[PDB]
Parts: sequence; structure tokens; C-alpha cells
Amino acid sequence: ATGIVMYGDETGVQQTMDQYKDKIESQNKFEAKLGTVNEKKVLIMNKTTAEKMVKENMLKKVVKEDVEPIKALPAISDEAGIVFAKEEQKDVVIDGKKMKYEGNVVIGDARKYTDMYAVVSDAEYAKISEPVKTIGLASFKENPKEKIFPDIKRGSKVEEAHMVEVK
Repeated sequence: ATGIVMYGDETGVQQTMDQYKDKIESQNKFEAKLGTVNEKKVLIMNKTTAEKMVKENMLKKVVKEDVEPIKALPAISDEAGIVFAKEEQKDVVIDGKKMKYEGNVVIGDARKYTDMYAVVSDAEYAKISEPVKTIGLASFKENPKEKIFPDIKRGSKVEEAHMVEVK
């Protein structure tokens, strides 16, 4: 793996990219809102953002003890947002709207930063008041696992980070 997915405030994610800019060959920033539902964390994004994550192969279905990138985002509409979680969850309500369960899909190669992931229409997302967070994907020119990754984890710029296999 040569990718690192990081989560946190935009400024912390950006500062981290900046620190390692000459070592990074590509990067992607995705905005989401981090909230809670039923004592669990939920990372909420809009359709436009989730579609872009699918194009980077960053939404991955959990399969046995591994992961496989989803190739299409399930249908999203104002009357039917979706939720991804480890187990079936049919009572997830976000901003008064019940989400439709769409399986055990995670960002990157493991469940990090949240318990569940929700995707709602762009118009629905605009109405959610929860704090905005940035999900950053950095693809490194060379293996960053032995020094860069632990330094990011020990640091205080991002809230969470994990190694991932890039597209």
C-alpha cells in the first residue's frame, strides 16, 4: 500500500499534505460532516462527493477479511439517502430522514474515524448543521509505511489516518 487516508479539520489535512508535498504524487480532498446517531458516529457526505470517492476506488465493500471497491454508488435521492454500516441498520435518522441500509462499505481498507457512513442528496446535505471535516487521500511516490505514516499518526494535525491500497 502507498496511500494514506486521513481525517480531520481541513487545515490539519492540508498542513499534512503540505509537509509531505514532494513525496506525494496525488491527492484528493473530500468534505463530509461528522455527527452521531444512536450513540454511534456517522460520517455524512453528499452524492457529488461520494461519486468522486467511488471514482478514486475509496469506498470499499468489506469481503471476508479484505475489501473490494464498489464500482457504482447506489441510487441517492432526497426521499432516500443511504447508510453503510457493519450490521443492518434500518432506523438511522439524520435530520429527520430515515436512511436506507446499503451494506458494509468503508472508506479505505478498514473502518476508521466513524462507525457508519451516510450519503444524502446535495440539497439534503446543505441542511445538515454538523461540523465539516475533511477526508484526505494522499498517494505517495514510494512506500510511506515505515516513517511517514507513523509520524502522521503521532502528530496532532489529523485526527486519524490509515494505510490504504490505491486504485
